[PDB]
Order: sequence, then structure tokens, then C-alpha cells
Amino acid sequence: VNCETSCVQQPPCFPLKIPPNDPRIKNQADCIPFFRSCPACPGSNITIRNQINALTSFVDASMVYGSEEPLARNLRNMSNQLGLLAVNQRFQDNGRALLPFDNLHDDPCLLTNRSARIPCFLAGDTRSSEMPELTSMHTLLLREHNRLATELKSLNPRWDGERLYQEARKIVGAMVQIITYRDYLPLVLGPTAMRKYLPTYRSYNDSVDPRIANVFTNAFRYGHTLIQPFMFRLDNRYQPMEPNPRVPLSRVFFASWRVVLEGGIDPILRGLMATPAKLNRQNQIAVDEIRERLFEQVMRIGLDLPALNMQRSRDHGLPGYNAWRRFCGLPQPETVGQLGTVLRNLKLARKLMEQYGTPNNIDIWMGGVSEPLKRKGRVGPLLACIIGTQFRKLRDGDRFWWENEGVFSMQQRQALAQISLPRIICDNTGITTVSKNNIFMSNSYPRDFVNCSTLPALNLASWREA
Amino acid sequence: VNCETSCVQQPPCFPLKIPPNDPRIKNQADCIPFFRSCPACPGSNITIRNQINALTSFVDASMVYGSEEPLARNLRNMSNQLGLLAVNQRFQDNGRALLPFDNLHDDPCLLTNRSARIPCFLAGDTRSSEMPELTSMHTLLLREHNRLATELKSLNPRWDGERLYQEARKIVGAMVQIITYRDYLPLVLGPTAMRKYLPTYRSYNDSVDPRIANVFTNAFRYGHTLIQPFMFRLDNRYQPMEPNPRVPLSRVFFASWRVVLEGGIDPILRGLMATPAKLNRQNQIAVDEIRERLFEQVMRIGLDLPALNMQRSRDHGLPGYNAWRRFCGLPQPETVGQLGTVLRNLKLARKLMEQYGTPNNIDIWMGGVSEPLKRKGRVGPLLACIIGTQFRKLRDGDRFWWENEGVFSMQQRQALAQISLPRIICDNTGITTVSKNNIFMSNSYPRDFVNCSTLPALNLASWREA
Amino acid sequence: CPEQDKYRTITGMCNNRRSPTLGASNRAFVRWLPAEYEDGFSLPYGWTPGVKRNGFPVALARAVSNEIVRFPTDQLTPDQERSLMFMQWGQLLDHDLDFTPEPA
Amino acid sequence: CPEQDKYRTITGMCNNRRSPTLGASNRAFVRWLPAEYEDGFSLPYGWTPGVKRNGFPVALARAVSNEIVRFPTDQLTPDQERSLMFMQWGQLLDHDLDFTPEPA
Ligand SMILES: *[C@@H]1O[C@H](CO[C@@H]2O[C@@H](C)[C@@H](O)[C@@H](O)[C@@H]2O)[C@@H](O[C@@H]2O[C@H](CO)[C@@H](O[C@@H]3O[C@H](CO[C@H]4O[C@H](CO)[C@@H](O)[C@H](O)[C@@H]4O)[C@@H](O)[C@H](O[C@H]4O[C@H](CO)[C@@H](O)[C@H](O)[C@@H]4O)[C@@H]3O)[C@H](O)[C@H]2NC(C)=O)[C@H](O)[C@H]1NC(C)=O
Ligand SMILES: *[C@@H]1O[C@H](CO[C@@H]2O[C@@H](C)[C@@H](O)[C@@H](O)[C@@H]2O)[C@@H](O[C@@H]2O[C@H](CO)[C@@H](O[C@@H]3O[C@H](CO[C@H]4O[C@H](CO)[C@@H](O)[C@H](O)[C@@H]4O)[C@@H](O)[C@H](O[C@H]4O[C@H](CO)[C@@H](O)[C@H](O)[C@@H]4O)[C@@H]3O)[C@H](O)[C@H]2NC(C)=O)[C@H](O)[C@H]1NC(C)=O
Ligand code: HEM
Ligand code: HEM
Ligand SMILES: *[C@@H]1O[C@H](CO)[C@@H](O)[C@H](O)[C@H]1NC(C)=O
Ligand SMILES: *[C@@H]1O[C@H](CO)[C@@H](O)[C@H](O)[C@H]1NC(C)=O
Ligand SMILES: *[C@@H]1O[C@H](CO)[C@@H](O)[C@H](O)[C@H]1NC(C)=O
Ligand SMILES: *[C@@H]1O[C@H](CO)[C@@H](O)[C@H](O)[C@H]1NC(C)=O
Ligand SMILES: [Ca+2]
Ligand SMILES: [Ca+2]
Ligand SMILES: [Cl-]
Ligand SMILES: [Cl-]
Repeated sequence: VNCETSCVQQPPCFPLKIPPNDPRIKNQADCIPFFRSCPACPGSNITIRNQINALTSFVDASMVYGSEEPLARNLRNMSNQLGLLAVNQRFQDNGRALLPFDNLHDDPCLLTNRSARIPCFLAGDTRSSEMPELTSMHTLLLREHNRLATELKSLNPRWDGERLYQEARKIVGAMVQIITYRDYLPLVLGPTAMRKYLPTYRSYNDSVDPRIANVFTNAFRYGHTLIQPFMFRLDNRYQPMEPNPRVPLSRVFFASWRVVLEGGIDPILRGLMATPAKLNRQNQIAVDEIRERLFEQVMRIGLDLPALNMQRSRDHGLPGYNAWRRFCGLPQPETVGQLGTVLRNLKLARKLMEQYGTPNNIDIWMGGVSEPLKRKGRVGPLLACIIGTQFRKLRDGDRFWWENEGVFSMQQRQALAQISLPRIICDNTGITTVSKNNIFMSNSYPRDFVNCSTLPALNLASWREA
Repeated sequence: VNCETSCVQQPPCFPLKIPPNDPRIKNQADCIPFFRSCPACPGSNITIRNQINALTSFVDASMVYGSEEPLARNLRNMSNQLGLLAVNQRFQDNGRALLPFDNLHDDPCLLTNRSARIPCFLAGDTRSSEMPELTSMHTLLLREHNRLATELKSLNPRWDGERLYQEARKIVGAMVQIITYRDYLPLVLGPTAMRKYLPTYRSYNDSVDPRIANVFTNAFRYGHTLIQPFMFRLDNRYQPMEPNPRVPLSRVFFASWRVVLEGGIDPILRGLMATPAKLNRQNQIAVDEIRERLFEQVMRIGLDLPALNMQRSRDHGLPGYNAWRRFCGLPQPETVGQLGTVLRNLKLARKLMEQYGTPNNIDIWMGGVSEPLKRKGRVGPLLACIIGTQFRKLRDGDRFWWENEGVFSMQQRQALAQISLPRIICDNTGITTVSKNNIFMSNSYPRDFVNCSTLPALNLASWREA
Repeated sequence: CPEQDKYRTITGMCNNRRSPTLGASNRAFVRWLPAEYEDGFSLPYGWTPGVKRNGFPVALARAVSNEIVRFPTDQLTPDQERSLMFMQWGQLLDHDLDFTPEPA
Repeated sequence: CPEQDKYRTITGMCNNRRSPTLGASNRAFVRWLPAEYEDGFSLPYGWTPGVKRNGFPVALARAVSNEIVRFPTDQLTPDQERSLMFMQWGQLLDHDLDFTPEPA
């Protein structure tokens, strides 16, 4: 059974059925395509089915370098001893590097515009081209790697390609860790959940299991509620870069041609900085660009991301809402009245009970994004617990965590504490005006912006071997 | 292949290597037989190897009834509607039931006395014949099931075979739970660890994982330290049953012929009640009957049970001593002096360090049984933690726990509270003098003994269907 | 695992030396709670027509989406205190943490 | 799993309604700590000549037994407060809880 072209329910397909009076799909014989996640132990009549993580769980920039040795080598420039990552040999963005193209059998990116013939990009992770804004971030980090390897090559002439590569990769990895834990997570969790789940780092604990939990793969999709219906692009004075400043998201998915032929990554990065994210409200959960028209250009029918999330949690055998609440030490509402109190919203509680019958069966993503957001955070108690618990394990259970004694020198850690996403943008783009830290909060130009000239670059002097 | 007959280390064998100058196995290139436990996901290059529990984890007397349906049905007397368990059709024990014989391929029991031609017994669990004392307990519970079914049939004439079997099975499982948690576990753990790990039962909790933990399969082997080098047999006046009241254990393993042809289960049950168990001491851990001569009659050479326990823990990928101490919230000794303090025995700590080098590598069974025993208990802190944690999950996570609301009536629960192993022995054997409660402490005739006639029968009135 | 190293392996292997595959690529996720499948070990809730979950009918994922997630785009509330870069770093970071393979 | 029931199943199946294989027969043990294998996923410590465990050679189980467990049988100490029945119930109970199959 071809899960993409058939609605027949047979391994490995688990198509989403269409309800009566669906707002878009009036034909109930249709379905939303769904392939079951690969089983860790195929065909077993003994093991309880589990799914696989194809990536390293560590915050180690594996989306830049790859999580398997063949790929990681192919992403590298082996033509010399500079320790660089390979760049696009057919295109540049205003004289700067693009990611190399990938070689896929059925390249989805080609389908987003037939005459442009721009394939998907090749990166450490397979999804770099899924949206141009994500592609911009991969490209930004690729450039920072090479910029770091170049400076390092000046400070340390004896260092060969392997040494430069590893040293540049080690700095980039720390950068992703610092941006994530210092600037991002506090704004996800809120101050209260941050202090509770991520207490001050002490040191590496080899008894802390660093694996991604199955539930996290669905819980962290809370980010789907932050998605705006457009890709916003702005010029160097931060105005709508015509003729298409606000492209519907359903025409940017896998649209790699837009990065290559529509102005590169600068217009996109400025759009991310100067545009508010969407706020998650209990009756404004996720936009139809992803609920109705997900990947519309690259397959027979538009998908529904929120619906895929719920079908995925069932595919993965994930427990319902109350089981996760109990796991987190949170009260488990049994009636519509109790659910209403937990949600501070009787109307939503009624809709949930009407769908599920009991809060015991609410799918984890649905229940998690339904909760009122913690003060100065963008998730409720349940997701804060799941996400905070995951990130503490990824930190404490990482032998190469940037703050672990032995990884960096005291002076190296002092230099790295000055890094920021805004500075990295200043170092690797044609943008000379960027967001004031914290970049995840700033969103209004020019009130929240500053010149790059005012931001101290990373000082690699303490990397000198002398 | 055959791991029993060669020393080649190839799947599925993991033969124990012999140290130089071994006092028994003089050829240092030979080995002790060992088959790796079957993997949960055979041949996988994704999963972390794990082992399988073939039995139900619940304390449900599955060693009597079987944990697989075909076996369960084969253990039942299907020739009528009395709901009984099948009994041996070739032999009786002074007019009382014996287990039926099994039909094995390389039947080990036949080997223990070639001329007697008595095969192994068939029971709910495959190991019933491993030692006659174990066989005696299996036989005792089979009789109790039949006795119960018979009385239940008089009480409830309309009850069919299925009903009688299920009601009798339910009582037998309850008896095993009560004897275990009321009489046995307190004497294993000591009062302090009993209160900590087994607080008063409140209710069935459907979120408590009842599965046996891998480490428990090894940690519960602490019992090997309790084994005496002989099987003791006594006559009805609790005097030595001649001509041989003391049989070396190396000649009773799989010796089912001794139950059939040497006096039945009464002399064996008497020997178990009026003989002390072996005390575990730090320089008297386990006897050579099991360390030099385990299964001597049915193997090419005698096996070493303590050594097998350690090889098994490695086969199972179990963490070392300190990781388990950490798991249990116990201090982790890092030096010989620190281990000396934890064990209250610097001599033993020194010996362990000469063998293992670091307390991080001490095998869980070895470290576990090396710890000084808790007050009025027979395990140290580490084993108390592992064992206590396991039994709490088996109790709290069992929907059929005897005290769980809806399993038995209040009046049935009152009646079940009066059961005891001494009474069960009185009901199903020719023994008329049994130990005073607690049977697990009482060990000296006649001091610790009383007449069966002073002990009331289990009152089944409340099982009468009105 | 090498007694000593200088950098992360690409697969993540050997970060945890006592249990070398922890956090490494192409390994099963850890389970914080036991899985809940229709048959106990493999089939997803919603697979077999008429089979309920814990006493109740399984809601079609698309139905829950239509009833609870769907909203008029003109009602969208721009988050005054987060940039769209907040969303985008989230996706980028997720792709450093997990990718769950499916058959092609 | 039936909506209601009055008796345990033989396999233990359906004892836990939400995850019906928990405590049931012929299922993998639960792990309270991640496994520790030579290669991280399958080979036991002591399998490969020269592979140390955490910086130290793997001690032969038989050597540990000989040097630490062995003791003079006439030194055996009778437990004044436990009967041999205490030993026997432990083995009987063990046989209610777990049996780890091996190939024949
Ligand atoms: C029914 O039984 C449930 C299971 O209970 C366990 O087993 C039984 C037999 C007893 O021994 C019991 O004592 C055991 O807990 C039980 O649910 C459990 O409830 C606890 C307490 O709320 C939960 O613990 C909390 O866990 C969350 C999530 O993290 C956990 O999991 C990760 C991943 O494995 C681990 O790395 C963590 O260390 C945790 O184990 C934590 O966030 C939380 O800690 C935080 O909050 C507390 C309170 O503010 C602080 O003290 C801490 O410092 C942290 O800030 C707790 O550790 C447990 O997850 C949950 N288990 C299950 C399976 O759901 C339930 O309460 C019982 N119900 C009744 C009526 O008895
Ligand atoms: C290094 O990290 C280790 C892991 O720590 C966890 O994850 C990190 C990221 C932090 O968030 C941390 O808070 C988390 O705990 C850490 O080892 C851990 O230490 C705790 C505390 O000692 C251990 O908890 C104890 O567990 C035992 C065993 O039962 C547990 O496991 C079973 C089976 O899975 C569960 O059903 C139980 O609910 C438990 O989770 C318990 O017996 C014990 O509780 C009893 O004792 C306390 C205190 O007397 C009583 O209050 C209780 O009521 C009980 O009577 C604890 O719950 C945890 O098992 C252990 N994990 C590991 C992997 O070893 C270590 O301490 C860290 N070291 C440093 C220096 O940071
Ligand atoms: C441009 C924005 C984003 C998407 C386009 C997008 C798409 C998906 C898809 C198609 C999946 C799989 C759905 C399924 O189960 O069939 C998906 C999975 C995950 N996401 Fe999505 N996502 C976009 C954006 C985000 C953001 C902002 C996230 C986090 C803050 C986020 C997270 C996730 C996660 C963790 C997954 C699972 C990944 C895995 O395979 O393990 N997404 N998203
Ligand atoms: C008559 C007394 C006992 C034995 C004879 C005996 C034998 C064994 C053997 C052969 C094994 C397996 C060794 C290996 O790994 O190759 C074994 C395993 C277990 N035991 Fe033993 N045992 C006798 C007595 C006891 C007592 C008194 C115990 C507990 C109080 C006890 C426990 C265990 C356990 C839990 C195991 C593991 C079972 C499994 O397969 O999961 N034993 N024993
Ligand atoms: C490798 O580096 C050199 C020098 O920077 C550059 O000319 C070349 O194009 C690079 N090759 C690839 C495939 O990126
Ligand atoms: C497709 O790409 C071409 C360039 O090859 C561009 O001119 C055209 O506008 C694009 N099509 C759409 C629909 O944007
Ligand atoms: C079955 O029960 C009857 C009556 O108790 C008995 O005569 C017969 O021997 C039993 N059969 C078996 C196999 O135990
Ligand atoms: C073997 O069994 C027979 C009875 O069949 C008995 O006479 C003999 O003593 C037994 N052999 C030994 C060595 O005990
Ligand atoms: Ca990673
Ligand atoms: Ca059982
Ligand atoms: Cl999980
Ligand atoms: Cl374990």
C-alpha cells in the first residue's frame, strides 16, 4: 500500500480518516496521508513497539554537521586543509555561501516551482529546506562554521584541517547551547518553570540519561502554535521587500528556489527579527496554512499538521493527557468542570470532553497546547514539565556540555558568554542592523534594533595554542 | 554448538573463563557452561539488548497454574467438572497427590538416578523439580488447590469446573500474597526497610508499573546465601529419617525420584520447618554444594552458582555496584577505605578491590550480598532497596491484589487474613505438628512447634453464593 | 570507547561511557511512561473500527483539529513579546534533537 | 481487554487496562537503569579479550567466587532466627515472579 496515494489502512500506512461535514474535504473516501514511524524492533511479538531517533539527542549542532559518519564527511570540504564545510558550487547569496544541493530521488523542492529547477539543500539534518526561514538558519550556521575555521587558521597556523573543523564545530555547538539555554528556554518555560526544571548547572553527571523521550518528540511540537500564516521578507531599511513581502506559508514549504532566486537569506532573517511570532490562545491554536494546506504544492493533498501530531502520538503509543499530568505531579481533572478549572476555560474543556469523552484520552499535543501559558512563558505546566525535564537531561547528561570542567578553559567560557544570535547574523550576512538582545523577545523595528557595530564579536584569542 | 559441551565462545554461548590455579578446574583453557539469556529483539542492530520474563510478574501463584494458556489447560483435570488440577496417575504419596510427570526432551531428572526412571514433574513453572524441597512446596499448593475446589463444590453445588478452578486459583494466589507480604518480606527486609518500601496499602494504582525489573532477577538471588549444603528429612516425631536424613545437595538437584521413592513430601517439609537456614556472613557467603558442585549429576562438570550469578548480570548488561547504590539514594564508596566503611569490613572491601579494582565494577549480586545485614533482616541496604521497590510495584500495580476493592468481599478478606503456611501444611499432608507462626523464624523442634489441632481451618462460609 | 578523546563523535556514541549508545543516533527513544497501544504492544488507538480507548470512542484526529484547533485567521493575535525568530529557533533546535524515520 | 472481568488471565494480559502487556508473560523486563554492554548494545563485559570495563580488567566471575565467596563448610553458621523454609519460600516465590529463558 502506497501511503501517499492510497487510503487503504494496511502496514505501514495509518491514513487519517475524514469526518462528516469536513470544512475542506467533502469526500469521506479521501484521507490525510500518514506513514507509521519505523519500529525499533520490526515484526516482534515480544517487544512493546517503540520508535527511533535518527539524530544525536545532544545539543551539538548535529543539524549542521550530521549524525552519521558518511553524511558528516560529505558535508565537509575535503579539497584542502582549511576544515571548512562544503558550500554550493552553483550559487551564491550576494557573494556569500549557500548550502550545497542534495541528491534526492523524488526531490519535493523541485515540485514547488517546476521551471526554477532548484533542488533541496544538503545539510546535517534532512529537513533544512522544509521552510526558507529554517534554511536561512542552517545557512547562517554553515557560514559561522567557516568564519570560525578561518580565524582559527590565523591564530593557529599548525592546526590541520581536522583540527580546524573540530574546533569550529565545537564552538558552533557551544553557541547553539548558549543561545538555547540562556535566551530561548527561559522564554519558553517562563521564570518559574525555568528555575524548577533547569536549576543552576553544576557539572556532568554520567548517571543522567540524555536520550530524547518518546513523548518529547510530540510535546516539543508546541512550536506549531507560534507559526504565522506568511513568510515575511524585508529589505535593508526593514520595509516590505516587494513584489512578494508576505508569501502564504503553503507556497514556501520546500521552496528552496526562493532562497536562491528571491534575494538570499538576508530578507528572510530580517523578517524573522522584525515580525511578531503568533501567540497561542485557546481558540487560536494553529493557523490553516499548516492545518489545511501543509505541503499542498508537493503532494496529492494538503496535510493537517495539528491532526498529524495527534495521529503521531497514537502511532507512538503515547499515554493520554491525565497520565502525563500524573507523571509531572500535576492534578488530573476527571470531569468537564475540573478540566475547565485546569484550563481556566470551560468552553474549551467542553469541546475537549465532547471529542474525547474523558481527559484521560486527550492526545498529549492537544492537551499540552490547550493549557493556559505560564507567566512570561509560552507553554502551560504540562509542556513546561515535559520540555524542562528533557532539556535538563540534555544538559546534565552531556559529557561535552560547554560548561563542564575540561571542555573549555575559564577564559574560553568567558569569551563564549559574549556570543549572541544577533552577532552571528552580523558576522555572516549583509544585515548591519539587528535585534537588541534578547532576540527572541525583540520584534519591533526600529524600537528594538541596534547597529552591528555596537555588538562585540567573539574573541578567539584564548584559542591560541602559542 | 551446545554450550553445555564445549568452551567455544560463539552465540548463544558465554562460557565462564577459568582463573589460573583454580582448585577444581585445573585445565585453565576449559570453562563453566553458560548460555546467554534469549534477547527480546533477536539480532537487532538498533535496540539495546534486553532479556525476557517468561512468567507473569504478579504474585498470582503462576508457578502452580502456568503463565501460558496451553500449559494452563494441560495442568487442569479436564475429565470432569470439579475444577481440579491434574495429579500423577502412576504414584501417590501415602494416598495423597503428586504432581504429574512432564515430557521433556533431555530430561535431567532421569539422569539423577538412572535405574529409578522417574522423570521431572510438570508444574506451572518449568523448575519444580530443581530440588525436592521446591518440589514439595509445588505439591503442597497443588493439593491445596484441589482441597479448596472440593470444599467450594460442596458449598456451591451449581458451580461448574471453570468456576471452581477460578475460585480455588483466586484463593491460592491470595494465600501466596499474604504469606509473602505478611510473613516473608518483613523477615527479608527488616522493620525499617519494610516501612520505607512497603508502606500501608492504600489502593490499586493503575500507573504503577508491575513488571519485574532486570536487576531484580539477579538481586533476588541473595537467597543463594541462605542455602544449606544438605536436604534434611525428618520422621513424624521430627527425628532424623533414616537411613539417610541428611542428603548432600549435589545429589538432590532434579532428584524427583527421591520424592516418589524416598518417603514423599512429609519428611522434606518437616526438615524445612525444623532446620535453620544458613546465615549469610561476610566470610561465609555461599557453600561449595552450589559453588563447586551445582548440578553435578546432570552436567559434564559441577557448576558454580555464585559465579553464574555474576556472569548472568554481565549477560544482562547490569550496571555495577555504585550505579545501583546511586539509584537507591545510597552513598557510593569510591575508595577501599570508603567501601570498608559501607561494608563495616575493611578486609572484605580490600578483597573486593583486589578482584574488581573499582567499586563501580563490583557485580550487583556480589556487592549486594557483601553488605552487612539490616537489623532483623537478611539483606543489606542495597538489596533491601531493590527488593522492597520491586514488591511495592507488584502490590500497588496489581489490579487483582487480594485487598483491592472489588476483588474479595470484606468477609472473604477477614477469612483470608487467618490463612497460614503451617495450616496449609496441616490440611494437605500427614504432618500433625507444625511450626508456630512465624514459620520463617521458627526452626527448633519441639520449642517452636504446636499441634495442627490448635490451628483453625480457613473458613469458606463467605464463598457460599447466596 | 577510546579511553580518551578530544571531541564529540558524530553519532554521539561514547558520550556516556558506561552506556555508549545513550544520546547516539539511530537508537530507540527512552520511554518516560509505558506505551499504550490498542492490542497492548503494536496497534495505534483508532486502528480497529469500534475499539474504544479506556471506555470511550477514539476521536478522529482530523475531527479534533476541525473542532478545537481551527480558527478564523483574522482573529490571529501577534505576540507582542516574541519574534518569529522565537518560532524558527524552536524548529531549528528540534532538528538538532530528534528525527523519527518512516518508510519511503 | 473486556470491559469487566472477575479473574486474572493466565498470561497476566489486561491486568493493567491502559498498557495491557504490563506484568504479562513473555515480555521484556523493565530496566531501572540503562544497560551496560561492551559495545554499548549487546556484548557482555568479559566477551572481548583486552576490553576493560571503566578502566579496569573484567574480573572472572569464577575468580570472584573463588576468592570472595568460597569458605570452609564446617564454618557454616546456622541462623538461629530463620528456618530453611525461609530459604525455600524465596525460591518458590522467585518462580512465581521471573524465569529468564535461554536457548536449549
Ligand atoms: C500512582 O503511582 C504513580 C507511580 O508512583 C511511583 O511508584 C509507586 C509504587 C510509589 O512508590 C510512588 O512513590 C512512586 O512515585 C504516581 O505517579 C508518580 O508521582 C510522582 C510524584 O508526583 C512523579 O514524580 C514527579 O516526576 C516528575 C517528572 O520527572 C520524573 O520522571 C523523569 C523521567 O524518568 C525523572 O528523571 C525524574 O527524576 C522524575 O522521576 C518530576 O518533575 C517531579 O519532580 C519535580 O517536582 C517535585 C514536586 O515539586 C520536586 O520535589 C522535584 O524536585 C521536581 O521539581 C516528580 O519527581 C512520577 O513521575 C509519577 N509516576 C508516574 C508513573 O506517573 C502517582 O502519584 C500514584 N497515585 C496515587 C493516588 O498514589
Ligand atoms: C546524578 O543524576 C542522577 C539522576 O538524577 C535525576 O535526573 C537529574 C537530571 C535530576 O533531575 C535529578 O533530580 C533526578 O533525580 C541522580 O540519581 C538519582 O538520585 C535519586 C535520589 O537519590 C534517586 O531516587 C531514589 O530512587 C530510589 C529507587 O526508586 C526509584 O526508581 C524506581 C524504579 O524506576 C521508581 O519507581 C521510584 O519512584 C524511584 O524513582 C528510591 O528508593 C528513592 O526514594 C526513597 O528514598 C527517599 C529518600 O529517603 C524517600 O523520600 C522516598 O519516599 C523513598 O523512600 C529515591 O526516589 C534516583 O533513582 C537516581 N537515579 C539514578 C539514575 O541513579 C544522582 O543523585 C545525581 N548525582 C549528582 C551528584 O548530581
Ligand atoms: C516551518 C515550520 C514547521 C513545519 C513546516 C513543521 C512541520 C512538521 C512536520 C511535517 C512534522 C511531522 C508530522 C507528523 O507527525 O506526521 C513535524 C514534526 C515535528 N515538529 Fe514541526 N514543523 C515546523 C515548525 C516546528 C517548530 C517551530 C517546532 C518546535 C518549536 C517543531 C517541532 C517539531 C518536532 C519536535 C517534531 C518531531 C520531529 C521528529 O521527527 O522527531 N516544528 N513538524
Ligand atoms: C534449591 C535451591 C536453588 C537452586 C538449585 C537454584 C538454582 C539457580 C540457578 C541454576 C539459577 C540460574 C543461574 C544462571 O544464571 O545461570 C538461579 C537463578 C535464580 N535464583 Fe536460584 N536457586 C536456588 C534457590 C534460590 C532461592 C532461595 C532464591 C531466592 C530467595 C533464588 C532466586 C533466584 C532468582 C530470582 C533467579 C533468576 C530466575 C530467572 O530465570 O529469572 N534461588 N538459581
Ligand atoms: C573548498 O574550499 C575552497 C577554498 O575555500 C573553495 O574554493 C572550494 O569551492 C570549496 N569546495 C567546496 C565543495 O565547497
Ligand atoms: C518560478 O521560478 C521562476 C524562475 O525560474 C520565477 O520567474 C517564477 O516567478 C517562479 N514561479 C512562481 C509561481 O513564483
Ligand atoms: C481427575 O479427577 C478424578 C476425580 O478426582 C480422578 O479420578 C482422576 O484421576 C483425575 N485425573 C487426573 C489427570 O488427575
Ligand atoms: C536409585 O533408586 C533406587 C530405587 O529405584 C534405589 O534403590 C537406589 O538406592 C537409588 N540409588 C542411589 C544411589 O540412591
Ligand atoms: Ca544533536
Ligand atoms: Ca506470577
Ligand atoms: Cl515517553
Ligand atoms: Cl534493571
